[PDB]
Amino acid sequence: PRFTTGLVYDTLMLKHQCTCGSSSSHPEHAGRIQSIWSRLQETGLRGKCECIRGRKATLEELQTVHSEAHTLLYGTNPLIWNEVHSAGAARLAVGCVVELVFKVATGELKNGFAVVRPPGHHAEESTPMGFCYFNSVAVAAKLLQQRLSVSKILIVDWDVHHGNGTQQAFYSDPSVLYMSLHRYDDGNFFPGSGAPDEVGTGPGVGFNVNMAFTGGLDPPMGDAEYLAAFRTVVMPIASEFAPDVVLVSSGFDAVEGHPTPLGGYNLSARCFGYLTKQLMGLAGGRIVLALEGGHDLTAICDASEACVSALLGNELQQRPNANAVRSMEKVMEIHSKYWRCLQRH
Ligand SMILES: Cc1ncc(-c2ccc([C@H](C(=O)NO)c3ccccc3F)cc2)cn1
Ligand code: NA
Ligand SMILES: [Zn+2]
Ligand SMILES: [Zn+2]
Repeated sequence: PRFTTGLVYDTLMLKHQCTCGSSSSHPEHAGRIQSIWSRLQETGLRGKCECIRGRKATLEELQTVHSEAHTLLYGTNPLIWNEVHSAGAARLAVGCVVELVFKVATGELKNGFAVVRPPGHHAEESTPMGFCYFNSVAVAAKLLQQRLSVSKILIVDWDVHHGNGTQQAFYSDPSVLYMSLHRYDDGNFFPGSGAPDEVGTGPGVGFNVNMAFTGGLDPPMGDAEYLAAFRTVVMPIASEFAPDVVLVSSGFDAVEGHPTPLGGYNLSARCFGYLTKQLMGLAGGRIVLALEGGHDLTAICDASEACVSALLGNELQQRPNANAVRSMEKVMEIHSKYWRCLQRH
């Protein structure tokens, strides 16, 4: 298989759909991945990528993160939740991510983008929430640990909501660095978790980084604020950690056009191209992006285009607001205790 960008998609993930078939009444809908896929087709980006076949995760693979009971309950269906197809679709999302992750980790592909639903980052050990059932990215990381002896994994979560599930999965593990940029507003946004002072536990202390933006939408966060977060917090810590593989929980709901509580921020789709490019400089370019949140179809299609374009190696000022500066300072202050690059902050 050609050493280029990988894509994974599967039409059976469209069948995690309520029988009413409405986008309106359920914002995590089939049209999210359908629209991204055709956008990558239309722009000729699919033709420059290796499109790999996906599969269902085994119950055993799901049990690297979730309890047996949870994997039986949402991973099998004897006689939104589609009573026929959701169990299969949720398993497909995990297995598609896993397949792409391994091809990149082994050197078979350069990098990749997983066009998957339902999303994963809110799913805890025994609890689904936020339209997530199994944590696809966490399962893929665990499998890298158990089947490829990957010593250091960076998980970057740039979905605008905190990935409570992923934080839980690796909270005591120093070999996985979980790094979330999210709207936090002192605990008063969705889900409500992800404080800057949650740094990990036991051997994992210092290896959970919550880049929690606080101060609400006054003014709302934008390109300059995320670029500054990347320059002052994300990349210094990510570089010092020196990961062997990068996984990105890539929600696009920070993009302009997501009203609160689905978003509230003013990132441009282009900015995600620039963030992707910055993460590609780590881990010998071994990076996989998996779709998490993001609702508005033009926003997520634009941001996907810019990420996949950046992954292929193509190409395409302002001070950060006082709320953002205060937020970054709170994080740097906490993490000065654990990271040499922030010792003097
Ligand atoms: C009161 C209240 N406020 C917010 C939510 C909520 C927001 C986002 C997601 C989710 C997400 O983005 N998680 O990061 C999502 C949405 C749409 C499409 C896809 C999604 F993943 C799930 C739940 C629930 N309840
Ligand atoms: Na960790
Ligand atoms: Zn319905
Ligand atoms: Zn989200």
